[PDB]
Amino acid sequence: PYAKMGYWNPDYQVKDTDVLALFRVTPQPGVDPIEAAAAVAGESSTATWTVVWTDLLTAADLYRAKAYKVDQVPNNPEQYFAYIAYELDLFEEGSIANLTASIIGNVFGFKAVKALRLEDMRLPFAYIKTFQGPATGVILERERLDKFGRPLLGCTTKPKLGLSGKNYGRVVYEALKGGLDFVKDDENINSQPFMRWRERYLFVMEAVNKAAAATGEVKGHYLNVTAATMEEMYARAQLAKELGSVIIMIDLVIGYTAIQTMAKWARDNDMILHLHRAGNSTYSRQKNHGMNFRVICKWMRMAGVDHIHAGTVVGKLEGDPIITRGFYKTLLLPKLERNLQEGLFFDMDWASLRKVMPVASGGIHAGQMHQLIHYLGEDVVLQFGGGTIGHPDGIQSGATANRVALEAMILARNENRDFLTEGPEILREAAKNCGALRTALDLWKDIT
Amino acid sequence: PYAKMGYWNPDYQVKDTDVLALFRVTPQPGVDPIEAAAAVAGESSTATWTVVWTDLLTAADLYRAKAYKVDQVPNNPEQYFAYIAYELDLFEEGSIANLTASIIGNVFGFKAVKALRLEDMRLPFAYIKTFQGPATGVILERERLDKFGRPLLGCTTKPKLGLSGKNYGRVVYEALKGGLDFVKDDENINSQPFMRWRERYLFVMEAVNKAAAATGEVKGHYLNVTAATMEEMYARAQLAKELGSVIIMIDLVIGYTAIQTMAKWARDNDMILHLHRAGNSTYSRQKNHGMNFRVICKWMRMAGVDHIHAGTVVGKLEGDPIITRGFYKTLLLPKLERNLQEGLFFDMDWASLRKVMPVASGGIHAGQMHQLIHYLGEDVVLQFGGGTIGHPDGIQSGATANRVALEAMILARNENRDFLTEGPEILREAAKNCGALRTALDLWKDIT
Amino acid sequence: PYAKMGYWNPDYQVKDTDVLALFRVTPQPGVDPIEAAAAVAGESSTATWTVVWTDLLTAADLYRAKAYKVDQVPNNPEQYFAYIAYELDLFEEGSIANLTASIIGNVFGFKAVKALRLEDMRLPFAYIKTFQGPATGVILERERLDKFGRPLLGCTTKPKLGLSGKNYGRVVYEALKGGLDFVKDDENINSQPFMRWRERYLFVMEAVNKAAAATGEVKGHYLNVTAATMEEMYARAQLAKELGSVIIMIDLVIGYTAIQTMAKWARDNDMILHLHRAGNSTYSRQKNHGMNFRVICKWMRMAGVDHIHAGTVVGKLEGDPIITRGFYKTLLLPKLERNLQEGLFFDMDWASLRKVMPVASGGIHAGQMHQLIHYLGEDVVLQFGGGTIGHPDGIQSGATANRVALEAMILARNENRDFLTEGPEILREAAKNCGALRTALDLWKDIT
Amino acid sequence: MRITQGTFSFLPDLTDEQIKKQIDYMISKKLAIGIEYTNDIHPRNSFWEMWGLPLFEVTDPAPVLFEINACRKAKSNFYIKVVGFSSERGIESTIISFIVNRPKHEPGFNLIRQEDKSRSIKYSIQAYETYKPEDQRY
Amino acid sequence: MRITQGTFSFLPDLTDEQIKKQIDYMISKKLAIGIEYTNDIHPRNSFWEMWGLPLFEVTDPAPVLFEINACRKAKSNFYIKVVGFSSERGIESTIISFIVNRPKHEPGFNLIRQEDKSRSIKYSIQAYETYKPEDQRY
Amino acid sequence: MRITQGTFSFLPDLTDEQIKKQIDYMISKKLAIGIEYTNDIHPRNSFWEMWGLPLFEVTDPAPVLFEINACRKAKSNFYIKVVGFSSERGIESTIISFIVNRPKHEPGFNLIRQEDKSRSIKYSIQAYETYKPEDQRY
Ligand SMILES: [Cl-]
Ligand SMILES: [Mg+2]
Ligand SMILES: [Mg+2]
Ligand SMILES: [Mg+2]
Repeated sequence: PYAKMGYWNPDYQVKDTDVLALFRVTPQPGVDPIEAAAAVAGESSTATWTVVWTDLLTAADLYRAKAYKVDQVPNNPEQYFAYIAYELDLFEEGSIANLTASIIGNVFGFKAVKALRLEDMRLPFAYIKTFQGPATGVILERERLDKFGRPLLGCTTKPKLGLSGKNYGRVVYEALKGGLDFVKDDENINSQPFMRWRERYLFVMEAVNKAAAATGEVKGHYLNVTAATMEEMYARAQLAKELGSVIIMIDLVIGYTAIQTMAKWARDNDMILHLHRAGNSTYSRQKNHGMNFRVICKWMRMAGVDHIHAGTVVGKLEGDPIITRGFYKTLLLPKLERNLQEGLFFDMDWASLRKVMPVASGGIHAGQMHQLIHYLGEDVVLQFGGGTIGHPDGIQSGATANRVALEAMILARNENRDFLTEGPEILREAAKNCGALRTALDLWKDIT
Repeated sequence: PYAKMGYWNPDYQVKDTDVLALFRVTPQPGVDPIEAAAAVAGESSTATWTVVWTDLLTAADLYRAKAYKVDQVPNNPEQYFAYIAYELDLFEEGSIANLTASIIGNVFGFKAVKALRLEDMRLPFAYIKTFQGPATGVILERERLDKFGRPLLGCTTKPKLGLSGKNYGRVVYEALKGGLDFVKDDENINSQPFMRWRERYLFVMEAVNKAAAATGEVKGHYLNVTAATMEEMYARAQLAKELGSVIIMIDLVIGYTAIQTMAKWARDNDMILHLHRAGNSTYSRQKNHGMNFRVICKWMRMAGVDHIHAGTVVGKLEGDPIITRGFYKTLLLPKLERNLQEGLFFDMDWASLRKVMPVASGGIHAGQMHQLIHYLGEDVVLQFGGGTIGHPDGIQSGATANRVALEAMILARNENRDFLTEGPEILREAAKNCGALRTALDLWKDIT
Repeated sequence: PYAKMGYWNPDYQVKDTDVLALFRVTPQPGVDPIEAAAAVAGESSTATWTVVWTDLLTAADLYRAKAYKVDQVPNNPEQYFAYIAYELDLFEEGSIANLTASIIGNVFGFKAVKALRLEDMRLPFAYIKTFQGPATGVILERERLDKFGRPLLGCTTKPKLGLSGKNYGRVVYEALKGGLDFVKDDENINSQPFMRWRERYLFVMEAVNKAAAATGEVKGHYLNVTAATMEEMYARAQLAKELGSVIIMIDLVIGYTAIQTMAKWARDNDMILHLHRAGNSTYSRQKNHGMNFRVICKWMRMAGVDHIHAGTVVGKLEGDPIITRGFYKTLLLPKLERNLQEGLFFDMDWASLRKVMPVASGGIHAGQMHQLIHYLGEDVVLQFGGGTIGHPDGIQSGATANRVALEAMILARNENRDFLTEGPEILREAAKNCGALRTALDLWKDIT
Repeated sequence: MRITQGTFSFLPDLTDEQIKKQIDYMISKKLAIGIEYTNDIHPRNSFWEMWGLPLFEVTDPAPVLFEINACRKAKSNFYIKVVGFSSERGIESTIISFIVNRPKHEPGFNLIRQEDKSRSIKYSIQAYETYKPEDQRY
Repeated sequence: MRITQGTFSFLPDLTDEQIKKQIDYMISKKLAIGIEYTNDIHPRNSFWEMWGLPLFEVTDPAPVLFEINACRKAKSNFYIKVVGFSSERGIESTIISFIVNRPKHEPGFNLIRQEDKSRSIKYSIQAYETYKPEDQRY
Repeated sequence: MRITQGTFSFLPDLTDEQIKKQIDYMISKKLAIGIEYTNDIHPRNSFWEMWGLPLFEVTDPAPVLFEINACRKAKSNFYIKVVGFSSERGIESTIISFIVNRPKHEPGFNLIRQEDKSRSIKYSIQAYETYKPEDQRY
């Protein structure tokens, strides 16, 4: 009996210091939603099933998670929303590993619970205040680049793999010079038989400096420092630093501790830290298990990365615009307001942690710029793939078309032009002065 | 006009994240208490007196301290209590220097304000949670010493200065063996022409180990690591560590940054860290300027020392028992409750920071043990001077008398005996079995 | 009986190696001034009250402080000046913590003494010679800046807090370019949620170098390296060094050991070290307890800072000009001569320690320049607040007006013009050629 | 080459009507509006010269536009930009910055390669017109 | 020598009436009450043997006293102590611990000095009865 | 731009009567009086050329003034300054230094930004006239 052990408490009063979680729970067939709630709480707080005297040597209640509210999922008879509260003193300050171990680890109950997905978390102010937050953050990043009031523009090198250092640097130089703010290594390109990492870094920095001198802009290429061990990641990060790179990247697969280690390094060394997280992985379209992406956004903003891919709404990524909007808020706002349609179940104060920059990547193209601006706002990196490299006129051309479409769209937005509705005509006025954009717009009208 | 600039705000609503200070203010003759309040706020928040446009590039109100309440001091027509609120974002996390610089630095206003004394502070939960708190703390310290349910007993070596290393170690061994839990270096004994620090540390550790072997107790001597530079303090702390000392000391004159540096070292190296603060210095009996001792207790508990001299009530230290009781609460309790007679002006949650051990030192002697227990509780180190070294029967004897009086008093307290009233008879029953205590009790009846 | 223990010695002959202190003592009502003297000596030298045989194992007299002279305070029936002598061998060489612990720590006597304030100290030649003295000093500082024969000019950034790194650097560049020699961080600005320290340092160095290139002068900004721990202060000091800053600052709240640690670092690394000490803090207008500022000047000159705020005479700081003059002498002269009106009670040889630069800060403005020069001399940094930033014509303009007034005043002084008397007309001749100065002079004639 | 610092430097130079609508945007965003100029167009030249103070609490584009044109008359062969500063808590920074005057011709940058340890190079860019004194540029 | 571990080891050995009043104290403090014993009296021997579990929620001293005496009968030449554990948040630890049986005679400790770098010494104390097996001690 | 090295460089260029009164000051301070010149006006150019030796024990401004004017005739397009050296124990250094000739026109300095580790920059300033040989400057 889990409701009997105290784990269920309809009357519990939530404190400003509690850590709160919201699970989407699927009770094993013929088990009470209330028993299921209790089971999830009763196991992410204690692993006991007998007469255990040693509890009596501690303030035992303090360490028990409290299932305190259960609503039925709207449009889903046999799924429930369970709200669980955890005392702040259970958690190591500053530690994502400890937070995740504690919350999504010991949430067992294989007899009352069939499915479990963690949907959201209320991280209390005093807990959040124990984390660094973004190494750089949106405001500092923009003051470092001197780039204001418009999304940033990037793309990944094409092909992701195979180019020698010199041919890889060629693509990076072409794309930056033609208008991109950033080019990036693929998450897969680390150090391999067909190209080791040091020559990539050296040829890239020549491309980046050549592009700055060709344009009179700060330019950047995300050098991927991902590696198997912390020492190896550091040697890679240290070359980036030494050669004067404005930015590096890491893959989320390195894991939470290496992430926090890097985030402190990036803060200590003035480096923008971009975090790659695969937009469509095996762990994606689950309505049923695991954890919703917005909890990742929370944890990564706390850990202190500067960029994370957050989704786009249009293009090959087909997501609910309103749920996506909820990801952006989590990353960007100083306070989050409960809003069920965005999937935010808690109000939350961000305790003045810096802002993370959303990245939008997918089948996105220049002809969608009105939708991208309208759905994603000005604080976003828009990442285009074969949409730059494969412009029939060259990489520089492809970068130019994307940059002109971006700028013409923000111009229209700032003029209070109804750019969502007049989007195509805005682009077509811009293309009048821009052959590369005209070429791109035609290129992408067999789509529709 | 300071009330005009916004610095005065009778309506301000205090937030759970605000840092709050309570000053005792003496308005310069013929200046409004409200103008005086405002002046103190208006200068510990900004130093401006003209048309400064650059404020408009910031969220200026956020950075302004708000004088929000002024009461008149009871029993003092021309002194006022001013409550000032400061936004949490003004303060560096974890930094005492920053806290003190910000609060008791720029509180100017030489035209509205004649005198100013900082009386208390409400450190908000989320701020406190950014500090380490005691390196060891009362509970861990007692589990390290295996000593429970009674005050601890120490004294400073006599004479403070002059003994060679070997004769200094003699006193330390005698006193520990005879019953003290601790002996200590004087705040003045660091490293000098008449004795350098390394031989003191080496002879002391022989005395301490000899005493443990003579008694079957954990024994300790506070090695003073105080020194002119951080490197020098570390070399001293490192020898203490190397030789297996259970405890070291530092003087509060080393300053806040060296204190926090040491507190982190003590936490990282399993060392009890005793902090000496002179009970009666030139900066003492001020009803009028500076800062009340209880604010020091707050800041030092946050910085993370393990012991601080907090006052006694009786003996040569003549203090208000109720104000002293307020110092002990600050050091020891998990939450403080406003209580005007104790001089606590704010409720305050200690955010589970560990507890600091009060030290009582002064003209205190064995014949006062009922008053000491009654006023100071069981969590305290009682430090006796010439009350041990100068027992006509030897140091061991003097230590024994003090230890037996202590233990007989706690025994009586635990028996629910009215020990405050029956104190002298309790001691005299104990002395019946203890010649050294009998000798001490007579020794101290010409006093009264 | 304290006069009985030897602590009182009307006949003691002061040796050239003694450390001498002068306390202003207020005997508890109906206690002999001579007993009070003795009490202060008898406790800042030993803490004993019984038959202590262990004194006889030492040359006990050597370790006893000697109250050797008591005068009655002029204009104050119940206050006395007590002169106390301490043997040099009691003190650790080179250590401020030890000096202060020994002198203003154990000066108890709560039964003979009601109030105690330390007024002055005679540090003997051989003791002083064990300290480094200023890291740089006035002469070297001026040869580094190539700036001779005039005060230096600085101000603190306005507003103290809130500007992003880039907007903060804007103010620093404007002010330096317009004529200031220095701009400075506020004592409160260290590293905080609204701005972390690394971006401040980087944007500042761009401003400083831009200003040097705009003016053909060495320019400097005081980067505040204050922090909670010694490691953190070092990382901050090391960036300043790395980026080529001519100067850093520390707050006096970091404490004596971190100060000496920094002073050695500044000497080893060619950095001017400015020390901030709040001109009007809670610990200010005490005629009665604590310690007079001039003892701080002595200790800080010994520790080895390069600048300390010493007071102004005019403006919002209302001090006795003659006491202030005594602070400047302490900081600047190779030998101090007893002079009761300046509050110097001892002759003192500075043993060729380098000179500290006084800083004058307060409500001071350009229309007072004749008084500032006349009272404060040429070796001083004059720091103006809203007197530069809030010039109705811009920061550069405000800096220019202050610089021209300064230079025109020194010109007049060097011409032997009776500049104290002809001050306003001198400024008004200078303003004839200087619109910004004309604007400033009008701006500041509603004052008077 | 065209320097592409600025929010709209991939668009043609803005007309006065376009500039006007950008002021309106800034006004509706409640920004301080500053005008800055320079003839050292280095991307890391963070502090352009200020043409007056920024304007605060403005409600009509006219006076901003008037100063822009007076700056253009005084500094016709300088880069001139308009900057909009936000004082919203947690931004407190520029949120738009765009070019409203360019020199007739931009010769661009020299790239300097100082050879360092192994294969590494320390890079500098130096705007060609900065090889001359300010009053001889552009 | 007398081992002075324990809250009241500078007092004479407690009578049963005194022991009773100490249980009453513990009860009124709401402590768990344990009985532990050992014949390795090293000061760093943190884990004495448990005589049963600690007693929780007790309301009368009788049953505690009864086990103390049964431990004394079974382990008469052991040290035996009584320990009172608090579960109050932020304490959660022993708050009293006192001796209720000592061996007839305590021979004490050997002190071992292993000479190390320069003048430093690494110290050990070894209780003399621990030079023998447990069933031959005291 | 005006170079503002010198005690009085925010004032207009000194007349000969003003210069005379500054010599009188120096004389009354018992200073050695030197005349130095340069056409590399870098702020870290510590060693200007000496025009003769410094004058010691001087009692009348005339001969100082005469050399100042002869330096001005020989080096009219150089910066020239006057320096007063103190030999007072614990000073033993310049205590005043002021400009008495400037070139007709000052073109100022180039600022060089060499990009280094992370965001740091190593800075140099180079006086524009030093891009040429000395006999072609100003
Ligand atoms: Cl180099
Ligand atoms: Mg991506
Ligand atoms: Mg003490
Ligand atoms: Mg200052």
